[PDB]
Amino acid sequence: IQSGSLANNIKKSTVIVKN
Amino acid sequence: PTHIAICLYYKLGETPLPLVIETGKDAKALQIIKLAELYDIPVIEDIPLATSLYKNIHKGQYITEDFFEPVAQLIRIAIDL
Repeated sequence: IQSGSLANNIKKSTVIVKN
Repeated sequence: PTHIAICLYYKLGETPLPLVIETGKDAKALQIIKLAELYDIPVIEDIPLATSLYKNIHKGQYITEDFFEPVAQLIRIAIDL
C-alpha cells in the first residue's frame, strides 16, 4: 500500500526516469 | 530490479543539483509510472540512467558528479516538451 506522500512527490517532480 | 522509477526534482535557486525525491522498484515503480501519467509529469525511458541512479542515489539525496551531464540533458528534454 503506497505511502501518503507518494502522490505529492510525483506531482512535485520535474521528470521521472524509468527502465 | 525488473522495474525502476526515479523521481527527480530541480528548482533553480533551491536545488543546487537535481534531487532524487522518490524512487521505486517493481510494484512501486509501476505505480510511480502510472501516477506520473495521471498527473502529467514527464516520464522518460532511459534504462542505463535509471538503473545507475537506482543503484547509486538514494531517495532524498542529490545526484553526484557522474550524473550531472546525463541528468541535465534529461531535464532539458523534459522541459523542452
